[PDB]
Amino acid sequence: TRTVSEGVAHIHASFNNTIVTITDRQGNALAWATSGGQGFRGSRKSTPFAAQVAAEVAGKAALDYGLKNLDVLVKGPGPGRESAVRALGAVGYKINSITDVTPIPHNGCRPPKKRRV
Amino acid sequence: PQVKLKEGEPVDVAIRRFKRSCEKAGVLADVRKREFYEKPTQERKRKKAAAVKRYQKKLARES
Amino acid sequence: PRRRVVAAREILPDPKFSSQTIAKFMNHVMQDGKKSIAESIVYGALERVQEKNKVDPVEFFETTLEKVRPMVEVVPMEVRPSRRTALAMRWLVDAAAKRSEKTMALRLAGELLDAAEGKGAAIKKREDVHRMAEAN
RNA sequence: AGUAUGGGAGAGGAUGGUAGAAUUCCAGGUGUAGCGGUGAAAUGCGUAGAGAUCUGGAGGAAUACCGAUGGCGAAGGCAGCCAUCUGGCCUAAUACUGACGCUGAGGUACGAAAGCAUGGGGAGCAAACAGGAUUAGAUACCCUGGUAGUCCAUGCCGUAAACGAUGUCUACUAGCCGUUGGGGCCUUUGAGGCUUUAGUGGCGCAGCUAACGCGAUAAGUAGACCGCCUGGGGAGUACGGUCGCAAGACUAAAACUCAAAUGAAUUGACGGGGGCCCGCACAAGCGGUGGAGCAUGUGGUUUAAUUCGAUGCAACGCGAAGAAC
RNA sequence: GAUUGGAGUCUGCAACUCGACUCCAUGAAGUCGGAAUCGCUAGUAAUCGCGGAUCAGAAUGCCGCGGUGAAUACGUUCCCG
RNA sequence: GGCUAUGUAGCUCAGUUGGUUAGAGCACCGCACUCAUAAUGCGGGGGUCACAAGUUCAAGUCUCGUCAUAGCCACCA
Ligand SMILES: NCCC[C@H](N)CC(=O)NCCC[C@H](N)CC(=O)NCCC[C@H](N)CC(=O)N[C@@H]1[C@H](O)[C@@H](OC(N)=O)[C@@H](CO)O[C@H]1NC1=N[C@@H]2C(=O)NC[C@@H](O)[C@H]2N1
Repeated sequence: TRTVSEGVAHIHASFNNTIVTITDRQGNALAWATSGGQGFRGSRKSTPFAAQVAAEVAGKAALDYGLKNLDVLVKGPGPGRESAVRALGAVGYKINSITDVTPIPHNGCRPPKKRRV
Repeated sequence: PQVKLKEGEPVDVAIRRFKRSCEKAGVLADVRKREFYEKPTQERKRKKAAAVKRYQKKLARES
Repeated sequence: PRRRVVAAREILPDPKFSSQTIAKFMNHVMQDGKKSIAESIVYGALERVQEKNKVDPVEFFETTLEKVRPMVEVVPMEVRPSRRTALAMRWLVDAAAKRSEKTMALRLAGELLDAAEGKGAAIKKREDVHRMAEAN
């Protein structure tokens, strides 16, 4: 119902899953899709293809809200960031900027123990 | 990063300028380092090995 | 072959039309060394299409094979020119068998005639291939 | 050996304040089916609305980049920034005292982490513990949680592969290349080049060593003083004693038993160590087997006997190129 | 073209257990085969027939012979040695 | 007595008001993978969907009754 022209794309990429959230500016969410939603259960969540599918779904859903140019922010390591941002452009959006915003501590809290596998 | 994109820049080329920006920044290296806690003994050993390797590289490139 | 690169085999043109495309199509049709039966089938099909429409068999066969020829295969990948002709002949062979004419030569002539105007089962197979291809 | 005066570098120590990033929790806005986790899963969280995203609060702990084979400290150790109190070191030239030195049994001070006592604090992490996995079993490694503890104040404990496995002090013995803090000299406008000194590194002549290796930061050549060793186990154990709230620490045997236990280096073998290449090994193709009926061999079962061998690849149309007698 | 009923030939002292072949009758499963797995780089694979050793008789096995006669190899990631 | 809710393989949960044209997970047995094993992958077997009738072109799936069970309530010969 509400019409916005400019938007923000948030990509939450990890070694386990990829979450794509489309917001307007000021951070109010409009649409979201994840690799878990489009099948790809379990270990299949982390492949770049699943991230691409989720990004395509989220972009198509946001197109109903009807915005044409968006700014993407990538937060996190792992596969699917590049595939997801490519899929957003391939849907027909104009990307205005692309930057990394993963949080980095200035030596804050202690991380968990190292895995002995 | 803040990779702003020109009128004639394609989407793929913009993303490519992006991974170069982020690879130059090296944030993913910090993310890799942060995920598990490393003991001070292991950190000291790693830095000692790095210093030895750097000096060997300097000697090799000088002669 | 790891190190060695092997040259592609060169086959002789067919004795009748001196066409390596016809020779290779005959080789695809032939089973267990019955080149005589393969020749009978292929030459009967060409004679049938020639009497149906007064057009040079070589030109008709090459035009139809170009029409059926795929630029991509089937999960999309890319193919080389040789694979294009190989897959075109491969798909053209089966539909004639599933047709219902009394002889294989008549069946294959009918299949070629139907694929030339686009209402062929091989054409449908190519359509499946490319409507699969746009998936990626 | 020490004192006065000028100058310099430093995560040296103690007290207080303060800044930014991030994690967790709380409230709210958008919004809707998943999130999280693994080799794969599951336990767990979520339609009384999670995860994601934005704004605002609470609290604790630690200080990204700089960062360095760098620096400081007797050792243990010390890293955001600012102020206060405070120790040592380096460097120049004069002046001053005139052997005032070195080492050090007993003694005494400090002394990582864990642990203990009293009172606080508690974000994250995490012994014990609970559950889910894996496994023949799993008490573990993996996963989801989680208490002591890790933090502060005041005390105790006195041990570490507390290591350079190398006690402190002094003098002498080729050279070459780095780096940190200073002094001097020379070019000539500003940045370079020579030296000298105190640290910190890489090679290396002589010498030394069983060898590996050390080699002006000696494991070389000599001197002063202290500590320690005398085959492997029993054993840093027992009894006695000192200290400690306790855990325990320190001092420290014998009976008995074996003919070895060790260090360095050499050849081979092995590795669920690495690198390199080839092969119808995989890819690309064509045709088969596993399904049916029958032939033949084997296992098993049965039998009076179903004669004996061959058993992963490398046994199974194999010895047998031919059992009605 | 399995199985079964009936009738025969030959080898052999002797075809019940337990031979091969011929004729009449009968006419089973089977309509292309799951997970998986095998061979083959050219006169090869595939397909068609012919011969021999053993041997009185008893090959779909073994060892040979010729006829017709293909498809595909971009490459070394992956699997095996 | 009144109101409700259930009864599906060797063991369990679906399938729930029409054309249900009963499946899913563990038990097995056989096969495959392995140097040997698992897990896993494949195949086969293992119920006849509480019973009895009614409508209907469609009934485990709906309507009537008869069982077994569970929950709450009511019972002054
Ligand atoms: N005046 C007061 C000054 C005080 C200050 N301390 C200065 C000083 O006095 N120094 C004296 C030098 C003695 C040195 N500590 C002995 C030594 O160096 N090795 C011990 C002898 C073992 C053996 N015979 C040789 C050996 O195995 N070597 C290895 C080897 O080359 C290489 O290992 C591998 N896998 O290839 C390398 C990479 O790690 O490690 C070396 N090993 C090590 N390198 C380290 C190092 O130098 N130190 C600390 C420790 O970590 C050392 N171990």
